Amino acid sequence: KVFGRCELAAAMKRHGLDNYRGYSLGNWVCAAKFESNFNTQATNRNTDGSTDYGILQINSRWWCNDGRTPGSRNLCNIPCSALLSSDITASVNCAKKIVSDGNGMNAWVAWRNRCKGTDVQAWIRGCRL
Ligand SMILES: [Cl-]
Ligand SMILES: [Cl-]
Ligand code: NA
Ligand SMILES: [Ru+3]
Repeated sequence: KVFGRCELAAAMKRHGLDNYRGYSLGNWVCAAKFESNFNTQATNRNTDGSTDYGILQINSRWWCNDGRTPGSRNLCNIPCSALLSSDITASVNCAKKIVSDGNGMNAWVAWRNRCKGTDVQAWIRGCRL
């Protein structure tokens, strides 16, 4: 599923991301924009042999099991394929754990390089929430 900008903002709020660990909703939306272009089915292979999955490109090195990432952890306790679903629950639940683990949203390098410090509120501007 490719979400609409406002459609995702709403979905994210419904699923509890708005201000989760102090990160306003626009942060989450901007991160999803640059990680996956709002496509739940986005996958990208990392040079280390891990893969990133879904709307927030969650990595199989630490967070989900894909069965082909040597020496890796599955800290969110899910198959990485659950992160590709048109239902964002597993993505959101896992993102809450990731953002809680110490570095905040800096875990998402596109967030750090492309969203952090910007007018992230523009990403939710106009949306019925
Ligand atoms: Cl594995
Ligand atoms: Cl933080
Ligand atoms: Na893994
Ligand atoms: Ru503004």
